[PDB]
Amino acid sequence: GDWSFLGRLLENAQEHSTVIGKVWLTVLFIFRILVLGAAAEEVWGDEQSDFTCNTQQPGCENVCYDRAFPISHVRFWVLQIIFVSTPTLIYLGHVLHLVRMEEKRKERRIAGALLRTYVFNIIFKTLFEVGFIAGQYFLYGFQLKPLYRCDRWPCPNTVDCFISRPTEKTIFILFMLAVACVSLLLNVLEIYHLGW
Amino acid sequence: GDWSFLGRLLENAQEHSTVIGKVWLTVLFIFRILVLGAAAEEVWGDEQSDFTCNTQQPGCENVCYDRAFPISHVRFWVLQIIFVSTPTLIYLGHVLHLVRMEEKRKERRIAGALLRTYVFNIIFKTLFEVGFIAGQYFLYGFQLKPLYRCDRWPCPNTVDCFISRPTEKTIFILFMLAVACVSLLLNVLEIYHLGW
Repeated sequence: GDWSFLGRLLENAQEHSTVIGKVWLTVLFIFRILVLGAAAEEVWGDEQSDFTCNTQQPGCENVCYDRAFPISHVRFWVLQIIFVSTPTLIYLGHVLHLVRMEEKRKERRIAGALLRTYVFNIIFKTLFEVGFIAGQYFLYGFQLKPLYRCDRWPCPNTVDCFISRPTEKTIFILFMLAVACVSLLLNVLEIYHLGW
Repeated sequence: GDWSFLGRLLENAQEHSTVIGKVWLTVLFIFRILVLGAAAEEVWGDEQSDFTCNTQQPGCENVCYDRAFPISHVRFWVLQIIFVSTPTLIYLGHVLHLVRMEEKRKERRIAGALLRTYVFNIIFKTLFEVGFIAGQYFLYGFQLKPLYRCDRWPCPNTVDCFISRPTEKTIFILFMLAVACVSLLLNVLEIYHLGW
């Protein structure tokens, strides 16, 4: 995963952002992207190769892994990172557009319409963070148990399947939840600093 | 299985038995002992070696075979043959005892006490045949289905196990049932010929 281009754009957003916004971006880079690439990806590397079911039925392990893990937590976190970054890019684009328009007018910061877009950016960021949190909760909860009981065809009756690294995965699930909640708190602080 | 000694004693009983009794003994020799040794034993030879369960659990196939087949049909039929033969041996022993006593008295057939023992022999034969029939019914029924579902520990949850030769085994189950019922009819005819 090469996050270079998103990083380069979000550092530009850092130049035009509030101090709390700069903190939020630093959290995104260090506590989400960096952890994901240095720690979590490895943890989940053997998610299917080390997933085992007590059965001689061909195809059962495939369908049972798929049912247990419709989307890997790491993929979900990648999507979450991209969506919570997107409004920042929208605001930065409006910034660059107004700067280029100003340069043109000359040939021939946060107030006004730019402040309205900034605050909308903070709102959409908040809603997307909340949505991904709640989706993670309703899909997986905040804990991975070692045992998964599977009755999906072709599996005969109910089969016992065993997860790879349930405890380490639970640790990182809770870590990423905490980081997301810190991000929400930062957004709320941005909207209370702007309000005040 | 060497039935030589039982055969030699039951042929003696044939010498002292009624014509219907001789038919009964012939049925025992030809349609039970001979079939058991020439056909059924082979059918059941691979009862456990060819019994298969869809599982990776060590020990599950053992416990599941044991639960499905607490006693093999062939062992049950051996026991049945021996018990339905036993009263015949009792009657023959009473016969030989009275003959030896007569020889002694000389030194120094079916009436009297010998007829009472004969009729008791026919009664116990009938009750034992009925008992083994009903036991077979309550234990296995009169049909072996290919699939046996097993939840006995250590088997995880419910496991699918497959029987060896279910249809051939069902054929021989029904054959042996029919032979037993013919034997019962013969006993009833003995008691109606004696009554008349």
